[PDB]
Amino acid sequence: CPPCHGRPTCDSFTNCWELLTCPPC
Repeated sequence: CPPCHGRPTCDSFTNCWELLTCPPC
């Protein structure tokens, strides 16, 4: 599960620094 738009796509703050695990696409 890569970035949903080629950019750090985060639909929250906590998941935005947890983009290493699985970006919310």
